[PDB]
Amino acid sequence: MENFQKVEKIGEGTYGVVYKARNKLTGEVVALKKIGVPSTAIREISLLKELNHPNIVKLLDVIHTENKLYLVFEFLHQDLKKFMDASALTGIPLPLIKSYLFQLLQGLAFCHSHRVLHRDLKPQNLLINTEGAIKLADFGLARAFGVPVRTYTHEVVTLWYRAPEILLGCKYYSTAVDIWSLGCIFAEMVTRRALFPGDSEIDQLFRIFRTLGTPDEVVWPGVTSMPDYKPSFPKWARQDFSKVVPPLDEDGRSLLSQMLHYDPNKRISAKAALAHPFFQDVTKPVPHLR
Ligand SMILES: O=[N+]([O-])c1cccc(/N=C2/N=CCC(c3cccc(Cn4cncn4)c3)=N2)c1
Repeated sequence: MENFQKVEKIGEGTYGVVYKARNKLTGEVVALKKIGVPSTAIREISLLKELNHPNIVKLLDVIHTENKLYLVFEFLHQDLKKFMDASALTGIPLPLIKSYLFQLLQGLAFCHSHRVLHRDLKPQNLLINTEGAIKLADFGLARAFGVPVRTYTHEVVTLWYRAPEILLGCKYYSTAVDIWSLGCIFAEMVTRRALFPGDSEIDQLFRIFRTLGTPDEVVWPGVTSMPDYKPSFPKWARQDFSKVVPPLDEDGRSLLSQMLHYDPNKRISAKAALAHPFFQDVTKPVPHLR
């Protein structure tokens, strides 16, 4: 595209590559995502340009030229995964963790009220600035194309944040999947280890089952009728969160437990999450950004 100077490759997506670039007119610097895109795709993506929220990475333009689609986004200078690697040694303080989870819930509360889900939340698509904001990136991209097993660079698309209804074959899942992803990310920022690092689908499910208990009709009506449910699934006993996310306080474990309910129908909504006591004292710290 003529209108942009690519200034650097910043990343590789499932769908495409990201370059930092400069609007050759506005001189705005933007993140330029390179993915005749089969055209529900176009309609459903061009739509996101009005799904605007402070904790949503602004989608400034879509440009469809030849067999290429560029998505043009406000540039944020880094992602949650690098910031969390940048704080292995100490971890993100708790007050910043809370503020991020709060901001992310606001993002989701908004998308979800407009019936839009992300479906692929993960630290790599949460972008942070130096003013203590965090935003969700890559919406409607999973609806508009479905998520593949490799990326365009043949890289493995991670299952670590994927809700159990999706892993169980559910075709028609809901805004709850994103709450499950955000729960996994919340536990990961507190402990500095991913919570469920599956390396395949059945490994992902079994790491889930090992921590939260193999699900049954007690905890999740309808689950034994799911498409990839098997009676032969080993029966693991649930485990106490106090062990899973120390040192989260009671209010944060209580909220985590609700974002991780097996039954998407019981899993706390974003709206409800925003009201939980864990946020009574939430403040917006400044990240240490390097
Ligand atoms: O993960 N990054 O490429 C990355 C690193 C550092 C800064 C970055 N800045 C932005 N700013 C706005 C949007 C944006 C972005 C947009 C869509 C998807 C993603 C996630 N992704 C990462 N690689 C491919 N996609 C990031 N990145 C991105």
